[PDB]
Amino acid sequence: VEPNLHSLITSTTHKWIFVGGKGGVGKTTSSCSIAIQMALSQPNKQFLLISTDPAHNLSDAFGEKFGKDARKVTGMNNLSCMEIDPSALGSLLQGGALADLTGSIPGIDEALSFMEVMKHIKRQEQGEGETFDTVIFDTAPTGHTLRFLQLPNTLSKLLEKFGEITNKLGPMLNSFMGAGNVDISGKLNELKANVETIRQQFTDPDLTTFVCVCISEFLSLYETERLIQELISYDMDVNSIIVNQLLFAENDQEHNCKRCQARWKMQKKYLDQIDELYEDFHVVKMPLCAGEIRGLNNLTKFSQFLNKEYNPITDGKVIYELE
Amino acid sequence: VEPNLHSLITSTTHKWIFVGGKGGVGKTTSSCSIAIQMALSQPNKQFLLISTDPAHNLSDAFGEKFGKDARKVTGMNNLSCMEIDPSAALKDMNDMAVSRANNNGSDGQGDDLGSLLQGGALADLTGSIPGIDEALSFMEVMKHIKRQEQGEGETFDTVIFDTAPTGHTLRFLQLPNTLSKLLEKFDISGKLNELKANVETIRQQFTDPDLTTFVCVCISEFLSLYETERLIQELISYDMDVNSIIVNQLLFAENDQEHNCKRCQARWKMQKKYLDQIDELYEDFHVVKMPLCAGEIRGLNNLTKFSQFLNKEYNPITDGKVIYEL
Ligand SMILES: [Cl-]
Ligand SMILES: [Cl-]
Ligand SMILES: [Mg+2]
Ligand SMILES: [Mg+2]
Ligand code: NA
Ligand code: NA
Ligand code: NA
Ligand SMILES: [Zn+2]
Repeated sequence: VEPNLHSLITSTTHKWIFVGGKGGVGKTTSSCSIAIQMALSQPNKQFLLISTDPAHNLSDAFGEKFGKDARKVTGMNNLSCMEIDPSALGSLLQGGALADLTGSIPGIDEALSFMEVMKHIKRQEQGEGETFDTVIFDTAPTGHTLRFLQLPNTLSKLLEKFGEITNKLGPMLNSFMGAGNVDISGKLNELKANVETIRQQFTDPDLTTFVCVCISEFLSLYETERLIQELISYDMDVNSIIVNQLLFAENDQEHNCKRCQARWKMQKKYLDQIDELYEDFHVVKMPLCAGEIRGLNNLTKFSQFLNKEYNPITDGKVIYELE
Repeated sequence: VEPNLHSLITSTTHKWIFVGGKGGVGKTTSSCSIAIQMALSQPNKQFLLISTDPAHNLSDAFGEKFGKDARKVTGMNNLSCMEIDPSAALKDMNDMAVSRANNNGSDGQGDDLGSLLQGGALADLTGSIPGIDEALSFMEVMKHIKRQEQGEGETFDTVIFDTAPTGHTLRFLQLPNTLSKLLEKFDISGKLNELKANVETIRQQFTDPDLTTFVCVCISEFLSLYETERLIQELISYDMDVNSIIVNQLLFAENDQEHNCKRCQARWKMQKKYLDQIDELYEDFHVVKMPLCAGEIRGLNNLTKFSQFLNKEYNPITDGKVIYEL
């Protein structure tokens, strides 16, 4: 199992790529980098990179204004970006009943949010986009955004418990508690149907994968291990971890600084834990750069190391020149 | 609210001080430093620093061999350390309780935790009732302390609990509530009642903000911030007083050095960001900001020099040379 994302970058079967990682972990740089690498490597296919971050992280990363309308990133004719706010008559009753459910039932809020992002995609495609071959999902930093994948099971198990209890005695008691009951069954069952359809593609490892992003630090390893467990319970394919902010301190010409040297001793300790824990994962080890990486130019030079492993002995020049 | 633990260090009211923080966050160094500061500021009192870490963190921190029997740290007149393993001690006591149940087995019964473990019944309920494992484990530590307080004037005035690196140690504080419900349903119930009453007695002191407090330990990074928020919320749910956060491993990079190593400068920039977040989120807390030292900080000498910055705020302009001295 190669310490790179080369097989993903050149894959012609994947249409849905999720990228995620909590805690200032280089996630958005990684999303941008994966999108660039795939677009450069497959110039015949059209790629979309989409974010739901209210901070407009893609606009910040590329240095240009992105929005709800898909726009090509300047310098590419192959990659487009979107930034959408997914948070943004009987329908008022239908919505109010459904709003009450988002707070108490896990997966409903996430389903409605993701259904909205999918609506934005197909709208951009029909209105001369014209069709994206693969979508890179830059996942939100907060929340468990793929939780909707457990919803079809959650709410069918709830319907059976509903079916067991209601059939006790009635219809005296049934009509009393069900008085003024807004049905919302048709709106709920179509949501279940929409998820089950999405699940068919998202649980297919040839069509969909999740790339985890982390740093070589105790709490980030902890967060990564739980992220992977969450994704396994969704039956979502995960075999890629990007480890960012690595110092490779023993290498740099202009050595010294013990603070940095001690920090890399600790990073190396958790790297050995990652190597041992994730033996059959693509664990791609990415160098720290001075500042954050912004602009198409710096993003492509840095992104290359997702495809062919960074070698601190030879590639140091490239990094200390992005700086 | 001052960015130090001065009022805690000089408090003649506190009996139980908990120190905790997960992630390699300087927790052991903070426990030791709190213990040293209190013992130096209150020479007329006797202090116990106790650890429950099987890796023997206090022995490694002081460069002395500590254990089950309380020992004064060399160079100190009024600070002693203990290192025990309550889970391993409970497993041993429980195995014997089960062995006495299977055979025709009597008990000494003259109190207290030994009576709770009868038949091993309470121990195999630890999987269905949260807080039991933690209650019995903490009963083990209280037992060891009371035994160590011999008979004579060898009773400690204040105990500093260096909390274990793993688990939710103080979860037992929720027990009296979860057991009052459970038993509202509902020999075994007799043991549940003895346990509930035991924890309620602890609560009288552990929920008294004058007697008991918890010091959180973190680092200035996103995940450590949210882990600390999580810890704080946990302690609030226990009615544990918590109004102190120690932030370790701070570079203060713009000072001391100058402009050398931009990687440290970049790191310090990120630290300032979350330091600002912490300052605002926890405005009523003592937020104590502690410098990074190149290396460990081990031994009484280095630990007492470092620990002074818990009492009086580290000033990067003034105190940089002290960190170089270590
Ligand atoms: Cl997204
Ligand atoms: Cl997720
Ligand atoms: Mg990020
Ligand atoms: Mg530690
Ligand atoms: Na006996
Ligand atoms: Na302890
Ligand atoms: Na706890
Ligand atoms: Zn440095």
